[PDB]
Amino acid sequence: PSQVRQNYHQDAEAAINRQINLELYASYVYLSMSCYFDRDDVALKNFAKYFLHQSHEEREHAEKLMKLQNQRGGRIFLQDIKKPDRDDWESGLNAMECALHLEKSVNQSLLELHKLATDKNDPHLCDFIETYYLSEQVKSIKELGDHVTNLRKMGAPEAGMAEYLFDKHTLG
Amino acid sequence: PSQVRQNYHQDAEAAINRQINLELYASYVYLSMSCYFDRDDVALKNFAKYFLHQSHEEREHAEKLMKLQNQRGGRIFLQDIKKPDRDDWESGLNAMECALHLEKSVNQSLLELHKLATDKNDPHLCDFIETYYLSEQVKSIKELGDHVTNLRKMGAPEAGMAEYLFDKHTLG
Amino acid sequence: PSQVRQNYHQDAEAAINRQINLELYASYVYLSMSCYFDRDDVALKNFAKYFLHQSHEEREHAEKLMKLQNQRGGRIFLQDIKKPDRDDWESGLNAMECALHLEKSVNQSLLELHKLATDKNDPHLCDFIETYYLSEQVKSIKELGDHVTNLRKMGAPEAGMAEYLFDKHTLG
Amino acid sequence: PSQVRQNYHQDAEAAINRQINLELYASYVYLSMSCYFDRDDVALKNFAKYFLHQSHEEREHAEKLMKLQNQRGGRIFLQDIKKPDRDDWESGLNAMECALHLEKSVNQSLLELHKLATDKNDPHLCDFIETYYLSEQVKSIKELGDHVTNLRKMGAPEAGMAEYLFDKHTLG
Ligand SMILES: [Fe+3]
Ligand SMILES: [Zn+2]
Ligand SMILES: [Zn+2]
Ligand SMILES: [Zn+2]
Ligand SMILES: [Zn+2]
Repeated sequence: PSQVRQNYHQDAEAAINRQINLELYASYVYLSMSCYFDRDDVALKNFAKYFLHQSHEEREHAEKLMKLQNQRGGRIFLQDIKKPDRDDWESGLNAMECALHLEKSVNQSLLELHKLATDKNDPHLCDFIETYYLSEQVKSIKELGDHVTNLRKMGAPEAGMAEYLFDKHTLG
Repeated sequence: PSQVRQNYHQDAEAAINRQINLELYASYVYLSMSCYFDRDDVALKNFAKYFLHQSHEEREHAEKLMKLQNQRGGRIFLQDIKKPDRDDWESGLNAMECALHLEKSVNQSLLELHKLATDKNDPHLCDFIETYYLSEQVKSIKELGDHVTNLRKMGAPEAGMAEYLFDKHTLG
Repeated sequence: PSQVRQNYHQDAEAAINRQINLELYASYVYLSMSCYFDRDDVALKNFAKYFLHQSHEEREHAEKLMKLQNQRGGRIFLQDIKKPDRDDWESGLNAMECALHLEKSVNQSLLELHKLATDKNDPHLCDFIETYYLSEQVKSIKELGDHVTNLRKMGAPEAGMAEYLFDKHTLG
Repeated sequence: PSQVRQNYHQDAEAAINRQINLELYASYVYLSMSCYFDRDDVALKNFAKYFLHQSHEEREHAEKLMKLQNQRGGRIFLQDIKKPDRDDWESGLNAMECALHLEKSVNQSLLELHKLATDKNDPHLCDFIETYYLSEQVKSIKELGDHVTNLRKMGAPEAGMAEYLFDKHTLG
C-alpha cells in the first residue's frame, strides 16, 4: 500500500470516490440551472448568479475530497459525470425546489459516508466530513428551504412579479 | 482617388454612407423614446435615462463610421434623417419591443455590410465591423430581449406597478 | 424562435453545444492530471498546480460558450462528461505530452466550428471564436510544446532530477 | 477527585500521560536529527532547520496535552524521555524515512486514544484529539511521504546533488 496509508479502509476509499462523483454531478446540475436563468426568455440574472456560485462551490467540495483521498494514501478513480435530469428548469421556484432535493440527496450520501467511517473506526475521516461537509449542507438546506418558502408565499410562479422582486431583493 | 485609398471598393464606401444614416436614424428614434418617458403623464425617469443613453451611443456609432470612411479615403455624403415612426410609444414594454426590433434591423444591415466587405476581399473593413459593431449589437439585442421578458412576466403594461418597479430595480 | 435570434444557424447551435461538452471534458482531464501529481508517490506540487489551473481555465471556456449560446438565442443542451482515458498519467513528461495532444484536439474542433460559421455567413460567431478561442489555443499549444521539449532534453522521466528541477524552475 | 473532574475516566487520564511522553520522545528524536544535519561532514542547513521546527512542534503538542490533563482535572505524571534509537541518521533520505515511521507511530497511538475515549463515552476528549491532533498527523505523514518520494526519484543518497538540491529547493 501507499507509504502514508494508515487506518484507511478500502471501503472508505471507494465511498470517497463515489462522493467525488456526486459533488461533480451537483456542480453540473447547478451549472445547468445557472444557464437556464440566463436565457432571453427567462432573464433572471441574480438567479443565474446564485446557481453559478453554487456550481463553483460544489466543484470546490469535490476538489477537497480529492485532496483528502491523496492525503490518506487512497487513489482517485474518476467516473463519467452524468448530465442533469433536465434542460428546462421551468421557474425560479421549481429550480429552488430541485436544488433543495439535490442538497438533501448529497447530505444523505455524506451521512452514509460518516456511518461507514464510524463503523471502520476512522476518526480522522469522521472529523473531516463533519468539519467541512455536514454543517455546510445543513446551512445550504435551510437557505434553500427559506427561499422556497418565500417564493411560494409571494405567489411564484403564477404571480409575475414574485420571481422578479425576489431576484432583486433576496438574491441581489 | 484619395492618396490614402487602398483596397476600398466604391460599393463599400456607399454602404458605409448608408450605415451612417441608419445609425443617426436609430439615435433619433431613441431620443424620441427618451422624451416620451419624460412626459408628465408617463413619468418614468429611468426609462427616459436608458433611452437617452442609447441615443448617445448610436451617435457615437455613427461618428466612428464617419472616422472610418475618412481613414480609408472615402467621402462622407449625408442624407436627411427621417423622423421616427411614432411620437407616442404607448408603454415601457412597447418601447422596449420597438427598440428590440430596431436593434435587429441595424444588426441585419451590419451583417449585409460584412457580407459585402467579404465579397470585396476587404479584411480591414470586415475586422472593423466585427470589432466595433457586431458584438455590440448581439449584446444590445440580448439585453433588450431580457427586458421584454421581464416586463411581460411582471404583467406590463396592464399591471400598474410593473413598469414602476422595473424602472426602479432594473433600470435604476 | 427566440426573440433575440438573428443569423444563427441550427447547425451552429448544435456545434456550440458539442464544443461546450469538449471544454468540460478537457477541464475534467486536467483535473485528473492535477490529482495524479498530488499523490504521495508522485509528489510534484507545481505540476499539480499547473494542471489545476488549466482545469479551471477550460471551465471558464465552457462557461463563456454557454453565455454565447444564450446571447444568440440558442438553447444549451448538456451531455454526460466522459471520464478521462486514464487514472495514472505515468510521469510529468507523459502528462505534458497528453495535454499537448488534448489541446491540439480542442483546437481542431474550434477550427471546424470556425469553418462552419464561415460557411453559414455568421461573422459574429467567427469573430467570437477568433477573439477568445483561437489565439488562446495557439498560445497553449506552444507553451506545452516548449515544456515537452525542455523535459525531454533534461532527460525526463528516467533522469530522476529532471522533473524535480523542472517543477521548481519552470513551473514554480 | 478534583473539583472540576466530570466524565473523565482514569483510563483516559493514564493514556494522556502516556501520549505526553510519546510527544516528548518525538521532540527529542527530531532534535537528534536536526543536530545530525548540522555536523561539518553532513552540512545540510535546511534539513537541520526542518527537523528543529518539527522538534519544537512536537514540544508544543506535548504541552497542549498537559493543558488538557489539567483542564479535565487529571494529574500529570512524567516519565523518563528515552534517548533516540540512533545518533547517526545516515542521510537526508534515511532521516525522512525514519520521521515518516515515527509520525505513523504517533498517529497509531492517537487512534488508540480516540478509540478509548469513544469507548468511555468522552466526547470532549474525542473532539480534542480530532481538532488538534488527527488532522495534524495526516498532514505531517503526507508531507513526509512526498519528501521521501522526491528524494528517491532524484537519486538520493547515492546521487550527490540530490540532497543538496532538495535542501535548496524544497526545504529552503
Ligand atoms: Fe537548481
Ligand atoms: Zn457539496
Ligand atoms: Zn448602433
Ligand atoms: Zn479550452
Ligand atoms: Zn506530535
